Amino acid sequence: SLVKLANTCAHLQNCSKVRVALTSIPYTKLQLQFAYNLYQQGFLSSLQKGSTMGPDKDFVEVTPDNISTRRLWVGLKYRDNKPVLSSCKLISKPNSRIHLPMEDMKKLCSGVTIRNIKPLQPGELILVRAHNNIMDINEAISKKLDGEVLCRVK
Amino acid sequence: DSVMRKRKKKMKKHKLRKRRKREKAERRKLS
Amino acid sequence: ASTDKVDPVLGRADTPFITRIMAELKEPLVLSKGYNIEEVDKFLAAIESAKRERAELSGLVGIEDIEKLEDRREAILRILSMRNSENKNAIKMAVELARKEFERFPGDTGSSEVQAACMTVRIQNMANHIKEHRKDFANTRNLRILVQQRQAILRYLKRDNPEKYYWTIQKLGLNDAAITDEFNMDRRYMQDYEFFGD
Amino acid sequence: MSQPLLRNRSPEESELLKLKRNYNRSLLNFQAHKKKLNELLNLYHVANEFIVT
Amino acid sequence: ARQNFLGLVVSQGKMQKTVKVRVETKVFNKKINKELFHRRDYLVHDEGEISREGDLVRIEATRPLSKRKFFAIAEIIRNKGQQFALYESEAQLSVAKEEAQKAKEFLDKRSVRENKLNEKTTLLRDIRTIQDALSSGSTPKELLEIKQRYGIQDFSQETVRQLLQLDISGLEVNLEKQRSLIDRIQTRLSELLSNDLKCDQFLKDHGVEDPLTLKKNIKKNLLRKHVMMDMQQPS
Amino acid sequence: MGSLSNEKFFDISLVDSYLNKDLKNISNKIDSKLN
Amino acid sequence: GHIIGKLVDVTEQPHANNKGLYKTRPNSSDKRVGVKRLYRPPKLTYVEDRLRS
RNA sequence: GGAUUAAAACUAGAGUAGCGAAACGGAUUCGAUACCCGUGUAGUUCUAGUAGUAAACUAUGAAUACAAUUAUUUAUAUAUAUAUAUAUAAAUAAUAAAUGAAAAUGAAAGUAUUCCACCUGAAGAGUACGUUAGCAAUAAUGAAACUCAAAACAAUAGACGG
Ligand SMILES: [K+]
Ligand SMILES: [K+]
Ligand SMILES: [K+]
Ligand SMILES: [Mg+2]
Ligand SMILES: [Mg+2]
Ligand SMILES: [Mg+2]
Ligand SMILES: [Mg+2]
Ligand SMILES: [Mg+2]
Ligand SMILES: [Mg+2]
Ligand SMILES: [Mg+2]
Ligand SMILES: [Mg+2]
Ligand SMILES: [Mg+2]
Ligand SMILES: [Mg+2]
Ligand SMILES: [Mg+2]
Ligand SMILES: [Mg+2]
Ligand SMILES: [Mg+2]
Ligand SMILES: [Mg+2]
Repeated sequence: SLVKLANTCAHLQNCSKVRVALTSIPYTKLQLQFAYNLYQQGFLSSLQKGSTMGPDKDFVEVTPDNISTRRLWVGLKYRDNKPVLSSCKLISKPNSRIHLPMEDMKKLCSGVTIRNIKPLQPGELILVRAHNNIMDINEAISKKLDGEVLCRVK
Repeated sequence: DSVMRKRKKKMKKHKLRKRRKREKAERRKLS
Repeated sequence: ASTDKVDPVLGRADTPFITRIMAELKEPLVLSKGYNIEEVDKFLAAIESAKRERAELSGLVGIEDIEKLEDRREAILRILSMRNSENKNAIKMAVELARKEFERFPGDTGSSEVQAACMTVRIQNMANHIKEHRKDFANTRNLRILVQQRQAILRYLKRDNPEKYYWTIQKLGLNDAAITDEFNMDRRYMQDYEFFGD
Repeated sequence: MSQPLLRNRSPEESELLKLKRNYNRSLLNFQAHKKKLNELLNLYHVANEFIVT
Repeated sequence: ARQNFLGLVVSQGKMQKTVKVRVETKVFNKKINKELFHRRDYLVHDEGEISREGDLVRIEATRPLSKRKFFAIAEIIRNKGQQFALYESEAQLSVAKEEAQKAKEFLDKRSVRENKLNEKTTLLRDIRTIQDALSSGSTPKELLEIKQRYGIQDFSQETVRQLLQLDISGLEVNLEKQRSLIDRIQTRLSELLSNDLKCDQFLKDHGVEDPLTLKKNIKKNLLRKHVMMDMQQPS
Repeated sequence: MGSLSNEKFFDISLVDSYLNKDLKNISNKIDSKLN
Repeated sequence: GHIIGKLVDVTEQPHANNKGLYKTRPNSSDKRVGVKRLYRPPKLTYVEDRLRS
């Protein structure tokens, strides 16, 4: 769901403004892939599976009995009195989805505004979804993949 | 809009009502 | 004009399901609050029998005259008579009867067919209220929304299980047109189907 | 990441779940039925004070 | 090749051998920068008049067949429209039979109640004669009649107790058996899992081959399937 | 006390023991013990 | 030493409750996020306080 | 699209104490077609309808996810050394952050998402014409020409206030 992803993007911005060290997001494949990309890129300190009440200390298998109570817990980073994850916005919106070929993704990473999408800025992360997998735009260009431009994180 | 500005619309509405009453009267005599 | 004009609120007149449930509520010895006379007669006889047995174990004011025990039964059956209780109790019994005629299994209360049947009972009761309270617009609005809610649940059923859908609407006295077509229960409907009569 | 997101209930787990859920519904129905009979008994004890003739 | 479209039949039975099919195509709207779906209804030739409203069909371009017909039905991808027609006819017959049976069960119940209202005899009085005749020795013909009103040929203290039995009593025992089974299944599996040695033996005894070489989930399900096959099949 | 109660206004325990052959299977048991 | 942030799953409550019913599904409280409890200063309690009073 | 919709008004049949457009009088006044006083008709009331308009206002469309505190009630639940205590929601008040032209908003007028309605200088104008609906009053829809470089909001310091 792009709506759920929009909710998570706004939630992370709200948490950064108040500078909470730990927060939770919905437990879904897309959310987990989204969070994992942020973790590998250094935007998130930690990524743990858990419940509504907090991160799990020991592995708890997820089943239909507890799926409704599952959450993903992420740790936010702050350095030099500044949040590492300052902004998080969707590019492809629920009511206007944007699919780009690899050629247009290369233009976006080169400073060209494609379909009103402002080009990639220094130190910014743009994520792309292709065949239900989320990857960095630079990685999609390396794999010659065409996909939906989901969001941009800075 | 403020009361001051409302008063301009009030005057226009009053004059339209006054003119329609006047027209009605004429129709009665001319009818 | 040859179209099958089925009242979207009350359905076809003389629907066997609607008529039979109504008749069941008006049977001579129907009781309210979940009691059935057969279970109440055995239970009251058991109390007397049980008391005698308890008086033949630790025992050695005689027994009550049978006429007095018959009057205690008459008081219990008058207090629990459906004909002496609120109309809401009768509707509660109808909802149970309707649910059991449509349920897929014991305990099925959320299937679309069961929901539609339970809504039908309340729609029928609410429509009767409106016919006697034609100026009660607050409850007319409730009726409209309830009728539209029944349409929504049945429309989903048609998508999910078409075979059950056609069976359900036939038993409830409705037709596909009554469900699919937009309905506002407006003033033209009240005059074309003579909701209030004359 | 390699862990599956959801593990479907095994057929046996679904059987035990249905047993518990059926029991829960049956117990509540029984307890309400017995409560009603206990109120019918307490009403019989006082029906000698009620007038029908 | 001939241009083929996919669409939903939205009108049928109004024109002879003609149906209206709704085709939706994907287009880009430059103004709003969004890829939209554009809809159009096509008049389509149905040579066999097989299609029905609601069906999903593929239409293929053909020669001009009329002023406005330039496509024909080429295949029924999904036949939901045809299914609707079949289920409606069956419903009328199926419901009529059920309503007839229910109408006959209602009149029968009414007759039984009416018949009982014609018998002034009451359970309490009848149970007060079977308990006085059984304590006094008198055997008026009423008892023989009572032995027919209820079918109780023998008049003993253990016959009035079986005339006044309430269903609630049976429910109370079925509920205890249900609770026992669940409790036993859980305790059994709980204990088995606590002792890996008794678990490995348990599986082998019930016919598992080398249960030792199994996963926690691949083997706990076997234990659960066995514990529920040793407390529900034997009972 | 339940079934074996002395209250004039008893509970359903007494009626349940009657129909369950308990107030009778205990009366005989007590009497047999007295024997 | 009470643990904060731990949710008892239905799998951990196999036995019936004080009402005689089994728990087969999460309740509404279990489905509300409890992040706030992680950040609220814990109320310190002591058994000795009860004896002192 | 449909339904409901204050007050006034209208169509019939009742009712009519008090109040009270209008009208006729008494005062006040330079004058008083007013403010005050009297007599007081419609109306205000009921029954059956028409009509669908209000500063019909929170001048703030609905829905969902989310974000830092306090206080005060309310509800549910829990506990006991039995009346408090501990929890979880709702409401209200004051706020942090954020937002904003500011006044301020404060769980939205914040961070986001989805859908609908609406706006594009003033005046002309919610007017003219046409159309639709209504017994009617009217209601809805709704322009252009000419003219002008205006027009408007928040806030600031004054001046003034019967
Ligand atoms: K032709
Ligand atoms: K009057
Ligand atoms: K709206
Ligand atoms: Mg304005
Ligand atoms: Mg709905
Ligand atoms: Mg008022
Ligand atoms: Mg009149
Ligand atoms: Mg005058
Ligand atoms: Mg004068
Ligand atoms: Mg006056
Ligand atoms: Mg009206
Ligand atoms: Mg007006
Ligand atoms: Mg208006
Ligand atoms: Mg108001
Ligand atoms: Mg709603
Ligand atoms: Mg107008
Ligand atoms: Mg100002």
